[PDB]
Amino acid sequence: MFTINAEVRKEQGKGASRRLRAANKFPAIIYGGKEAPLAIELDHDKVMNMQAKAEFYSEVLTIVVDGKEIKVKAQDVQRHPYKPKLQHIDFVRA
Amino acid sequence: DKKSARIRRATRARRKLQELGATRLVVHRTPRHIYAQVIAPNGSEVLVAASTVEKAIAEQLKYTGNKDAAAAVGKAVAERALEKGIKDVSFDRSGFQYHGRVQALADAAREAGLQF
Amino acid sequence: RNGRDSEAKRLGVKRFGGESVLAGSIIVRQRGTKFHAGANVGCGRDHTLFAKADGKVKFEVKGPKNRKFISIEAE
Amino acid sequence: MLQPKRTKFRKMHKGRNRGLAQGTDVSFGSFGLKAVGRGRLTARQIEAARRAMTRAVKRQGKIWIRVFPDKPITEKPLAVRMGKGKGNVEYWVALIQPGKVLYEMDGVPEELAREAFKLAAAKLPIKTTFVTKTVM
Amino acid sequence: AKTIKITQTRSAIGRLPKHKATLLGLGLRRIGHTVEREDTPAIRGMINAVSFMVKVEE
RNA sequence: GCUCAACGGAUAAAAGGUACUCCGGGGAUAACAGGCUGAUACCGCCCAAGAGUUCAUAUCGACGGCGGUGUUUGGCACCU
RNA sequence: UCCUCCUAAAGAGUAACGGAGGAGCACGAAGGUUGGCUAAUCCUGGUCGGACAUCAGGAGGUUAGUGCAAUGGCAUAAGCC
RNA sequence: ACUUACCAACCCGAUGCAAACUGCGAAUACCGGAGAAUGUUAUCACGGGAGACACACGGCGGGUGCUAACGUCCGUCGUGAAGAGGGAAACAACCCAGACCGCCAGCUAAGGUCCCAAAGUCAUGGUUAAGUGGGAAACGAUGUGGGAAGGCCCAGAC
RNA sequence: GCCUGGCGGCCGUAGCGCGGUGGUCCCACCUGACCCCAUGCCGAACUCAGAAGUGAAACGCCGUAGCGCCGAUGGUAGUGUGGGGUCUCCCCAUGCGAGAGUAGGGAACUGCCAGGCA
Repeated sequence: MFTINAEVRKEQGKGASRRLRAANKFPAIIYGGKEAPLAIELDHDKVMNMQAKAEFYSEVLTIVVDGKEIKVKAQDVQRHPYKPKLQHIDFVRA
Repeated sequence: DKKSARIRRATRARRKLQELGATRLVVHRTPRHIYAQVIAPNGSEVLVAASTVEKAIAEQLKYTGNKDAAAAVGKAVAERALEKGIKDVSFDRSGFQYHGRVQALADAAREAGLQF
Repeated sequence: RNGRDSEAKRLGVKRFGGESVLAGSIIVRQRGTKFHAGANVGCGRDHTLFAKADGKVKFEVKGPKNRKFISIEAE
Repeated sequence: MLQPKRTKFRKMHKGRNRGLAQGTDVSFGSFGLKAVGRGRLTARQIEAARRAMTRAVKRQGKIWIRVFPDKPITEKPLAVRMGKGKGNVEYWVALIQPGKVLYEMDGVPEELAREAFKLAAAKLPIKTTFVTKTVM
Repeated sequence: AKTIKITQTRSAIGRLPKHKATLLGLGLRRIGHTVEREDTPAIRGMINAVSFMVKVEE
């Protein structure tokens, strides 16, 4: 039931990702199925308050990117070590 | 395992002959056949092969798999190998004792002109 | 109770890959057979690998144990 | 006090304490006392903090000490010159990086876990925080 | 035949020996020494190596 | 034919005292004092188990933690 | 004085009254070659016989061995006959 | 032979640590080959003359020390030594920069522009009121600016 | 074309485990041993003379992913050069960029020669 608005990452690597997290976002990827993996940038606060729920890790999510909808499921989250924030999320298609 | 024990007996002389780079006459003794084949120094390709499963050899024998059969095979490999310009090989006994019918095969290959 | 060490033996690879050698040249002075002898390479008494023919040094990985051979290409 | 039962060598080099930690999630228990500062922790500080916790949430609950010392720290005596060997093994520390869950606790309410972890984080030299068991 | 123009913009005093060698490879002698070279990836790699102390213009 | 083992081996063959001492040197190198440091020392604070008939914080404060000072014992050997 | 590991910063080398150990030999077979063979440990059964001496079978995989330290090697065995 | 709040091998699942652990493994460095441009042969060999073999600090990787020392011992690079000039008040070694000579000429680097003292008491938008700026921690606190949420609430909440 | 044997390439996407199947030829077990030869005892092994019997074991082939094995994309760690800070540790620009893990792949592929069957 969660709708997560995303964009496509035109840049990647550690420079671009650390630039992207200082701007209060974080990178993510949608892989799985037969399609190519999709690099995605996500707003941070929406996803953090959203993942405070338990249903974020169990229910099918919907990610809106370029006006499409990809029904994914949250595979695996890298968190920051000592701060309450996120580094990255793997989303498997569903 | 008997076959695996034989292969690890073979391995030293095999790798030594691949190291020197000599054309090898590989023998193979089975309880009712003997097999003999001349193999190029790259190890992949054969040149000459005779054995007792060939009816050209087997029809003129009483029993495939004794010393008379093996002498027939050694004579055959020496003849065919001299017909194909091969003169000087190195004998790969292939894990068997050089005693019985591999000795008969190799002696028969030395009588009929093959240089080892 | 301490304070001793031996003199450094200067092991290792003396000629690297693609490096042209003369016959007799030591390629890898080493301690066991960390590197094994391949084509046109001999292994000395202290497992020193030396060029037995002229050519180029060829480091390879062969066989069922993934050993590190050293061949020499004729050149 | 915690100390390895049997080492392999008595004296270790200093070395450095860089980068982030490996034990990061609350694994065994339900609430965790996670490091934020770098530092290092002697066995006396781990014991002091564990007694503060065990007292605080009485003999109910279950507490896991997720760090272990296993690093010997040598000191030279007083009025001894420099040189003449490495010192003597005085205590044992664990090296901590930002992210280590130093302790875990289960079988209490969260408000007692806050209370015991406050009581015991004041016996440690590093800045510390409270974490919960997050699900993936 | 593009002939990029390269200028030295900082001193080469406390520099690594590799960077002084690279500035000698480019042919730069003092600060504000405009020197034109061909635009090949070898020259470009030299400009990349000392990019903190050469202003390039094309 | 050498524990020539002080193992590139001064001789085939060699221990000490000097406050009765002497000469050339050295702040290359110690003792005093300064300097740097602050382990130690002294002073202060944080947590609070407990003692205080009850009551942690009137007064003390275990297990531990963080500083300050340059007052001890030191470390170094920068000045002489 | 000499050997091995670490320090030693993935070529070599690299210091300290830094952390750890060894050598000052042995062997006429323990060397050469040819032919062959494959360990430790545990389980089960079995006279004396026992936690552990021999036998047989199984699991196991070189955790074994290498004349003597440690490191690197070793099954094609460099191990064992 | 019968009971047992005690400990516990091996095996399995999960969690860490290692200079003298490695079924993985960079960047860099090093060795070799080819190619272009640049460099006053910068390279190698041989011969004449040396000096020097007390180094210092600073960055990075380390040992020792207390991750103490303007400490000590290495590796590597820079500077001093043997290098002036400008800056950091003053300050070998830090930042900028390498002085052939002259000039009462211009442009700049680090660093700066209120007065000592050359140059903005410049422009726009915020923040702090502590002279913070212009020493010093654990820890304490309705100081104050910003951000995302949340409980209750004009069936009247604080 | 299918099967089997030999010698190689390759060295776990190739090995393990569980299940099924094969013997006309081939292979294996087998039969016998006074001889060739052999056992620190023993034809168990080695060897020789054979071919009655079985594919039980072995070996091959076909399934099956329980495991081993391979393995992206992304992010993280590290790091060369230049710069910065609150500087026992980190940050910025920039170049390189893992290990582990995830999705997934996966019960090999192939050359020469020889024999049997169609």
